[PDB]
Amino acid sequence: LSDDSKFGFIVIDGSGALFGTLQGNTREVLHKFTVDLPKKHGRGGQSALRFARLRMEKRHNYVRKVAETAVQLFISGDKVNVAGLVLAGSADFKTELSQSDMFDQRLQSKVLKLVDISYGGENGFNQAIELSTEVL
Repeated sequence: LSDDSKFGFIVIDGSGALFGTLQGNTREVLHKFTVDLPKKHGRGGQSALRFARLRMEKRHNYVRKVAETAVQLFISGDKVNVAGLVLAGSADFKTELSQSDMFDQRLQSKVLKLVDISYGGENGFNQAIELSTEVL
């Protein structure tokens, strides 16, 4: 509406993640990515198809890394780039993303909303904002 301030939006997925933002009734993109999970890529004792399934323990390191990415994305020097935070992910990941031990101490204090995504990033990402455009 008026006097709007920027709010983060976090789309988190295991084999790639999109980090967006919500400002007023408009939407912005900060970064988009694809990240390669475990070391073996079908060249080893571990089966290639099964390898990605095997990782899920590794998802946690990946999530922290994603969380580590959010701080650089949402914090600078001593700056904060968000007026508040919105978390979005599959299988209720965001809900899981809170968890202060992995997530940042600083973001956790910016915890505003958690929503699912229709799918991955962009389209889910656009929908979540429309659905939560007026609460921000």
